[PDB]
Amino acid sequence: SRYGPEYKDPQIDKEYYRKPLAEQTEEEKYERDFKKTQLIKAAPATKTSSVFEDPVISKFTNMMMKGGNKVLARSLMTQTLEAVKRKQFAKYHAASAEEQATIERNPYTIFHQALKNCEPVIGLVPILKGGHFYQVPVPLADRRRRFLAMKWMIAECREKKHRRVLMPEKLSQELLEAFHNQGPVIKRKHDMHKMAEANRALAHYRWW
Amino acid sequence: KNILKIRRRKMNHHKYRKLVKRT
Amino acid sequence: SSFSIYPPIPGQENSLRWAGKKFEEIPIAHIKASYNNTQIQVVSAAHQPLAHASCGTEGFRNAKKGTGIAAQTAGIAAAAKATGKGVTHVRVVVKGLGPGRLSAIKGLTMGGLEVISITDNTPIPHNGCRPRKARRL
Amino acid sequence: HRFMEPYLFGSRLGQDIIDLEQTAAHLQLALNFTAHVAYREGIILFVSRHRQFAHLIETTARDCGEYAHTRYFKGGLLTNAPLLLGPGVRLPDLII
Amino acid sequence: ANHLKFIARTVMVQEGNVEGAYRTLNRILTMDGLIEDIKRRRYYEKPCRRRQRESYETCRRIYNMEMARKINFLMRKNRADPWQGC
Amino acid sequence: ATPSLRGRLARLGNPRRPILKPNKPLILANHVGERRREKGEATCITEMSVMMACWKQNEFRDEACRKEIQDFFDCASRAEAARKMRSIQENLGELGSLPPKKLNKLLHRFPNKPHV
RNA sequence: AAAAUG
RNA sequence: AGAGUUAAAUUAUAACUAAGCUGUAAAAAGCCCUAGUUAAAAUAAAAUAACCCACGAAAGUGACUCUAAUAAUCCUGACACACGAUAGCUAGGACCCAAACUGGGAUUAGAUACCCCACUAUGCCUAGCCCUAAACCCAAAUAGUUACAUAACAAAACUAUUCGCCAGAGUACUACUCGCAACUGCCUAAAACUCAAAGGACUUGGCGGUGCUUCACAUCCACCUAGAGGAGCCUGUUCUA
Ligand SMILES: [Mg+2]
Ligand SMILES: [Mg+2]
Ligand SMILES: [Mg+2]
Ligand SMILES: [Mg+2]
Ligand SMILES: [Mg+2]
Ligand SMILES: [Mg+2]
Ligand SMILES: [Mg+2]
Ligand SMILES: [Mg+2]
Ligand SMILES: [Mg+2]
Ligand SMILES: [Mg+2]
Ligand SMILES: [Mg+2]
Ligand SMILES: [Mg+2]
Ligand SMILES: [Mg+2]
Ligand SMILES: [Mg+2]
Ligand SMILES: [Mg+2]
Ligand SMILES: [Mg+2]
Ligand SMILES: [Mg+2]
Ligand SMILES: [Mg+2]
Ligand SMILES: [Mg+2]
Ligand SMILES: [Mg+2]
Ligand SMILES: [Mg+2]
Ligand SMILES: [Mg+2]
Ligand SMILES: [Mg+2]
Ligand SMILES: [Mg+2]
Ligand SMILES: [Mg+2]
Ligand SMILES: [Mg+2]
Ligand SMILES: [Mg+2]
Ligand SMILES: [Mg+2]
Repeated sequence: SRYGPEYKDPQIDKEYYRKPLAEQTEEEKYERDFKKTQLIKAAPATKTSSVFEDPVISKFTNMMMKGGNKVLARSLMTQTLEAVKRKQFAKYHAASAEEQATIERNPYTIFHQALKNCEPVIGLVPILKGGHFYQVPVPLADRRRRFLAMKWMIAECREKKHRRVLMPEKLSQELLEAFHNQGPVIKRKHDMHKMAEANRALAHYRWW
Repeated sequence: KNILKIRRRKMNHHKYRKLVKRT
Repeated sequence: SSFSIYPPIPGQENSLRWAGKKFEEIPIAHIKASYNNTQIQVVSAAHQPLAHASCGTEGFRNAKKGTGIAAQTAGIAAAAKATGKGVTHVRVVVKGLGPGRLSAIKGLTMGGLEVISITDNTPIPHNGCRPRKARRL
Repeated sequence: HRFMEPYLFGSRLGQDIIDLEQTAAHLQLALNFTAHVAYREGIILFVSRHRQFAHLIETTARDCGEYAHTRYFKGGLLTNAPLLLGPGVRLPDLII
Repeated sequence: ANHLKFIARTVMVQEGNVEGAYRTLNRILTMDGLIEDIKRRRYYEKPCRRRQRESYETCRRIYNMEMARKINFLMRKNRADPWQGC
Repeated sequence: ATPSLRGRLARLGNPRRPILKPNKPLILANHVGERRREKGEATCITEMSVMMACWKQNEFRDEACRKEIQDFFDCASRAEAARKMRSIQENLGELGSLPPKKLNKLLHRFPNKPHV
């Protein structure tokens, strides 16, 4: 709240500024952006101009952090990506010439595909009608869908692992499972979809 | 307002009818 | 393109065809849209029932069959059973005012039937039988 | 109005016509009374609430040397004079 | 029953447009008063309530028509005021 | 045309039975009623049905059919856009008459005179 | 839908 | 007031199709001799027209046709005469549908209620009774006036001739009388006793499980995070002592 309503959100993209002359529709916005005497917020410490960082990676690291220990969560991402990489490399080196053209070695792509596979399509909202709560199926927003996909995996890896099992190793298992659509988070998703299909007839209770 | 007197007469008539039915 | 919404009564000499048949030979889809159920029956011009499908027959239940989704599914299945016997055009006849009125009409189009005419045959007694008493006494 | 019956000549196809005989008879006395107050050093104020000619009323009053009120009339203007206008004021001796 | 079928309350579809033909048919019944008649005949209404409904509807209609007449009469004074500042 | 009012209400001079029985006196007020906000309803139940048909037929998998999943999100986007834009568009203008805020000011300029 | 008393 | 007729729906009854139909916020019960479509007598009622305001003394009357027919050369006037909605009684007939009562199923702590289903008296015709309504438009009938003039609200204030009533409230549409095809009834209708009030309209607050618009930004839900209520300890209460 220390930032007033006049303060606007900063822009981190370098390519946005490096080529101003190639377009006029976007040329017409940034000159007014600074000619309107508009103040700009300070850039957050978590977001930088790195080419190796992803907003999805940063969000998933933020969601794992317990308390305020950010370095521990950053580490846990380090070993999670490293373990996914090394397990995929061990699988890479044990196959025949045909499978190396299909097996992916990129942890970022594997993580993004796992999140897309874990992303639900429809959600449920409790609606009170006649003194009882009915689970009405409702379309979810993109941010809600991705938040559910992320939270389901984090919750599953937090509780359904053995005490000797470490978080990066368990997450490396479930990432490869969710990439191929064989993980328990996919089962949770399909459970929500089935419970929405069973109450499809109750969707008329929604008024929006 | 007038419903007070109307209800008083209604109650009197109902009690009279119940008494007639009993006796 | 002079088109009239008035029906092509057999008394006139008009020239309108649908799949080679006259308006008098095109089958009828009787659709009773009640307040708690929607029943669809496809009969021929000779009053022979071809396809029948209702929200109750669609595997629905007590209150779930009164929604428009149940009516649409019943229309889709009735359209499938009608197409199974080789029908192209049908005349919809709507009976009663309910929630599954338009949804079960569009169910035939979704299931693969062309609607050429819609007739509202709703029971309107001119003060005949006395209906039941009003609720919420 | 019900009280304009004696001041009218008749009705010309729905539209009422005011006879000018009594109009002139009243206007003679009206102008005489207005002139006498000005002669005897009296305050004359033109009150008129009509948003078409108000400018003309202030111009006429300024040329006459008298006062005008064509804007929204406040509540206690003439009654609560010792408060709305000033501590001690002089009430207008004639209102047009 | 005794009348010939497919003549009354029938709307012919043009170019396969069913959704708009249904709206036209619904307009037919609403402007002929059949929809309200069905919704009123679903449950029986006593004559005492029928008289009250008729009186309320007639009074509401009279008030609405008079208000609309006054609105249409005063529509002319919607123009921008040219004597602003007077 | 306005319905007749002669011989309708119960008055001393009326010899016949009253016809209309007003809940409130039939005096034309100086302000119109505020416009009613329409009740909302659920959107694309029809497309949700064809979305769930793929899931019931193909054993609940999104890789079988993809268009029935994409048009559902298209409906979500268009329904959100219609919820946001129209909430201001319909409140600004009516396209048939004036807004009530201008109507009350117009009526107050030429009010009714039940008295005098 | 439901739902009493001071 | 009589006589004749029925356009839509509904049903007894047959034929094809289906395994479900009805039912509510949701269910259960009920019916599966069920449901949809095509044909179908009898009974009951009489969409739009009606945004019309007519007829009759009032109650009351608006599907169609025919007959008879709507007093007074027109003041008021009863305890006399004649009518008098629905509800109820008697005898015979009718019964599609609706429904007191009743029996099941819901909800509730209870529900002999509101919600759902079935059915009876009853609503229907003829004859004979009963003579009651918030029978109110709470504004008596006959000829008038817009003069004086707003307790309040409401349908503005009033004249001339009359009839019927009005003497605090509860007791009391009560007891006792008379009369009445009414015998749990109708009309007329007190007293003992209790109180110093009982009443009508209105002003402002407050409230509203009345209704309509704008909202909730840690705030009600939709939703995010970390905790309490589970264990030990510290500490503060209520209890015993
Ligand atoms: Mg008493
Ligand atoms: Mg009652
Ligand atoms: Mg008369
Ligand atoms: Mg009132
Ligand atoms: Mg009001
Ligand atoms: Mg108690
Ligand atoms: Mg007779
Ligand atoms: Mg018939
Ligand atoms: Mg029979
Ligand atoms: Mg059952
Ligand atoms: Mg009729
Ligand atoms: Mg006469
Ligand atoms: Mg007489
Ligand atoms: Mg009687
Ligand atoms: Mg009877
Ligand atoms: Mg019976
Ligand atoms: Mg029944
Ligand atoms: Mg019971
Ligand atoms: Mg009456
Ligand atoms: Mg009286
Ligand atoms: Mg008299
Ligand atoms: Mg006053
Ligand atoms: Mg006394
Ligand atoms: Mg009595
Ligand atoms: Mg008595
Ligand atoms: Mg909170
Ligand atoms: Mg803790
Ligand atoms: Mg504890």
